[PDB]
Amino acid sequence: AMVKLNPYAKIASHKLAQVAKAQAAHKAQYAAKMEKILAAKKEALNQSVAKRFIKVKVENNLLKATVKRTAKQDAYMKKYDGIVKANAKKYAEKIGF
Amino acid sequence: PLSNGRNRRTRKLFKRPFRGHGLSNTSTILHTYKVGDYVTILCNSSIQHGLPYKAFHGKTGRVWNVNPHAIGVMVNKKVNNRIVVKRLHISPEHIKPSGCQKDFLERKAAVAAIRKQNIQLKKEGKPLLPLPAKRLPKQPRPAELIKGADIKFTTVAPLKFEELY
Amino acid sequence: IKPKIVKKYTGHFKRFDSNRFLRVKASWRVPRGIDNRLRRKFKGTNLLPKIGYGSAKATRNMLPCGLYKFPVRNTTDLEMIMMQNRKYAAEISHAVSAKKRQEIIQRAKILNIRVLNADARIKK
Amino acid sequence: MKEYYITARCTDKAHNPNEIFRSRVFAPNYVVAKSKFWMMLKKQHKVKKINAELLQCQPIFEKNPTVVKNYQIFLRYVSAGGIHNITKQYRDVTRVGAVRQMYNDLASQYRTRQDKIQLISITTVGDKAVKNPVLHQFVGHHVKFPMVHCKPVIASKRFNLPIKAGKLTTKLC
Amino acid sequence: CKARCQAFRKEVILRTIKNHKDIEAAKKAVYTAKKNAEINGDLYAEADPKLIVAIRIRGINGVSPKIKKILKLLRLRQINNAVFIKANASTIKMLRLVDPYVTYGYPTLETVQKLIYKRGALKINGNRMPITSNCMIKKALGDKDVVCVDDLVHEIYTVGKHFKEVNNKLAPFKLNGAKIAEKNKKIHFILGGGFGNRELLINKLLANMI
Amino acid sequence: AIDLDRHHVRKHVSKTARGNNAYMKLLVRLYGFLARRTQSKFAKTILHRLCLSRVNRPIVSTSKLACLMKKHPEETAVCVNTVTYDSRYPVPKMNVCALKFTKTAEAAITKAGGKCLRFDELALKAPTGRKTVLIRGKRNVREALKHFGKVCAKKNPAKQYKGKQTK
RNA sequence: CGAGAAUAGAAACUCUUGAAGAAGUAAAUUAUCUACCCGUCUUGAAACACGGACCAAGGAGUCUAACAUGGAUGCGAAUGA
RNA sequence: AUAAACAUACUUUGAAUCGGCCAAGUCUGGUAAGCAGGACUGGCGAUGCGGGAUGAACCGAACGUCGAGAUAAAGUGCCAAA
RNA sequence: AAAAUGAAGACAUUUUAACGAGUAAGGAAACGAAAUGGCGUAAGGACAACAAAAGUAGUAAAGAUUUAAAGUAAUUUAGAU
Repeated sequence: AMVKLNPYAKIASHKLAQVAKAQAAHKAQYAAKMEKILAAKKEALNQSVAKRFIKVKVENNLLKATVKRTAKQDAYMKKYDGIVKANAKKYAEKIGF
Repeated sequence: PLSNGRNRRTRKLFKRPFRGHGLSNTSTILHTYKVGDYVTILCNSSIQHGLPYKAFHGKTGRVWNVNPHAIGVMVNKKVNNRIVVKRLHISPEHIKPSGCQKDFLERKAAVAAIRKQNIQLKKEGKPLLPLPAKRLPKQPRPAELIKGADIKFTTVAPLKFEELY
Repeated sequence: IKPKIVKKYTGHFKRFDSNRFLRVKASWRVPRGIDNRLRRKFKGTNLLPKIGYGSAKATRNMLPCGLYKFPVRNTTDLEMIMMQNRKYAAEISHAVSAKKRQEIIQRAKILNIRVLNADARIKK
Repeated sequence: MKEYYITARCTDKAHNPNEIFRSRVFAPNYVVAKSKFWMMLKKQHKVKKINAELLQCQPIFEKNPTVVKNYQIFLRYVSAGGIHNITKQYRDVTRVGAVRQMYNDLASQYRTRQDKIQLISITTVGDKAVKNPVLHQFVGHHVKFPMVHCKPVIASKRFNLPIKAGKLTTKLC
Repeated sequence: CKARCQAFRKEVILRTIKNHKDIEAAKKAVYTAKKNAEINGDLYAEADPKLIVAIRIRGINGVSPKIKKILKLLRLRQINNAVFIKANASTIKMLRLVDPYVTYGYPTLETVQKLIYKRGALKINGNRMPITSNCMIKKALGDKDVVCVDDLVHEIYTVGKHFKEVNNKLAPFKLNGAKIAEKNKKIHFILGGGFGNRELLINKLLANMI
Repeated sequence: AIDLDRHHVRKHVSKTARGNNAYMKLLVRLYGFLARRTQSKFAKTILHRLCLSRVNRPIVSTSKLACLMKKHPEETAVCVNTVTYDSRYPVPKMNVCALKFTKTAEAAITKAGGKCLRFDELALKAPTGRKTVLIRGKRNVREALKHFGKVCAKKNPAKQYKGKQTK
């Protein structure tokens, strides 16, 4: 009955499916990543409580990179972080009256 | 329990306006009424002769006949479950021109000016102007942007109670 | 074939106070009193005949066997339903003698018509 | 209870349209929050809905809802006698959390329904600035007490049998 | 012969494509304006809603004659009946007068679609015929350039030029029951009650009533 | 319930031939069929006027037919009522279709060279109605209408049913 | 990947009970819920308001005459006789 | 602006009725009254159903015969569904 | 209520839609798409086995007592005595 009333249902259902299928895969291909960054910060923890933990000076860079990006994108990460810091300061000042 | 006098309960209805006693303006007897005009009946207690009944006070009627000294007025009167037509003959002292059509006659003139320009434009071949838009109730105002360079903020909060004594 | 005959109320609409007084019979009469417990439709006593109780138009006046009753007084009156033996059923009148009943009962067997009084006034 | 940040402007002859009113309203939803804002504008600035425009009604969320803070609330309520100004102190982790405590407490101790209380302002004070006779005993570092007469806890309604077996006992926890 | 069925189906798709373009394009402009106004540090004032849905909350017993007439003018003649109303100075005042007997608010697009698809109907020859095909919608509203159900939804949501003719053809929706209020329907929704202006929160109520 | 202004009551329009006249029943059958199929407003009009009561179908005399047919020489006057004869004035040549013709009216119309038709012939000849003129008689000429109202009224008094000592 | 369209494809079943009484219906009893005395005057009666012990038969808008409206009928400047 | 074709305008003939009663973000006489009398609206009378234990008027809501669900007033220790 | 069909079927046609509380009171008969639909008492004029012996009845009428069936109901129908 929906097709009889709205023939556009077939166009926005197949195309809706392809949105769903890929969007589900993005969850998977963000969990594999967040498995590395979660299994690269374990071997920066059980390697830091273990020996060093006074001898509180522990190495600053026990966390290791897992996804590689070009130098230009590295500059954009610090550009983005500056913007979101400004946005947080922009909002906090506003609601603080 | 009131009485059935012709002018009962007129201590405040028939009183003259404050500092408005004495004679009336001469525009009252100089204004020209034509059949079809809209008038408002306003009893003038200073002229006891031909005083219209107090139930017609402030009623807006139409002029249906013009006699040498009196103006005929046609007003609606409510009866048990129906409306009847009342035809009076009132001297010009007890009536007043009505502005009930003040704005309607202004929008009549606006459409007449446009129509007059349209016939000239059609002769010239150029496109005609559109008629004025109809009046509408207050519409939902559209989205607007506010420039913050000249914007001042004042906080609003509940006020501490202060005694009036 | 036979449709499912559905009755919305299988009881009887008895008269008000018919159970208490023997002069008030059980035939229904709508109470017209000004303080009547029934016509005011109180709780408990709110059972009145209404048009909504009527049975389906398809199966109205249909006997449980699935056929419509048709009274016959003689063998000739059977010939009026011999074309509709799948719709009507014969019914010998209560005043038809036993001799005329045998002719009606025999003839209906010839014409294949169902008779509902086939066991009436049978001899000893 | 939710906190909202509301702004509006007045476009008419009396008020110039370059003055923006702000407020932080505590309300169960944004519809109630707007109503408290419009009445505040009308009773203090003669600004009415039919002659003003609303701009923002965004919510305000607690920045760190994991830090225990001593909140101080300045409010005014109406009793049988007259109108009074009160100042109460509560220990909670969210601004909307303490206001929920304030409304319940006021309706209990003073028998004052919500529609008689106006919250002027809510702030945060230090540890030693709490003067509540009961709450002053928990602001310290070394608070300690045994919870006695514990009723045994049920994991869920699944095991809530009406009749039990054997004797019953409380817990010293 | 029946080759017009193929042409009609294609035409409906073109109308549907065009309508979804207008709704999506207007959504982007509002989002872009809000985004840009934040970058500039400016203030953006949203536009007032143009469409309003109202539900009759109370029964037919104990209504003053003034309220009785207004509810008849809005076609809210039965409890749990919903209609679409234009927003202006006249209608908003009419809804304020009958506030205790109605709850109303601003519908979302998905709310409009579900009401029209599930509870939609038309008054054809004085008969309340439920919507079953585009042929009957074309027959009733073809003169008003509304030839499919998605034209009908778009016109209601955006309040087009022919809203009055389209809205008047739509029979008042008959809704189910749902939890009316927190305390009761004898107080305003602002007080936690049932009647009054719920604004966009009316969509939660309509979700349980459709 | 539902707040309806008023409940459903029978619409006060007659849709069949009043009485047990077998021929008038067939005429309504004929024109109810003609109006339904041809969808002509003429057959709809004739069918509606065939179903009025006798008092609402007043007579039309030959004088009225003559005056109304003056500038319609080759036409067929159609009046759904009895056609009486006006002996004061002559009858010209014309064709009339009517429910019933008075014995003298039929002779006068015929003797002048005209024709007296029935409604069945008219449908056979002019079903949708092409050379016809629709005519109905006067309703206010009834004497009963004189006594309706209040005879004490200042504007349009009634006419005082006569009785005991009426002066 | 894919809407339209053109071209080809596919659905006829199992078990149990019943003239040793199935489904339904009816009567009696039991059990849960439910139920104040009918008629009448009255703003209001189950009323501490009146009539009613029970049953059968009888029992109350009719007939003549004048007028009016109205629906069916005949004739129609006539109709009735 | 909104609503309105089983809309609108009625015409004719006629029934019953003009003992009323209640509520109140109302008023007058009275110390006061389940007192007497009024303005506006809604009800009871003419009205059953769910709730207030019970009740002419209170709250919800007005009724063809049934099945399934979401509800309203209002409630969830037992009588009593939660 | 509106469409469709319509000399005879039949269940007072077919379809769609809206509706259905009620004291006093009204809705006489007839009217094919019927201007509400029906039950019962008694008497008068007809009709009742169509092929020249034409409704039932001593092969058991009316009535009475009950058992069942049809109808929302007024009531009707049939069995047994």
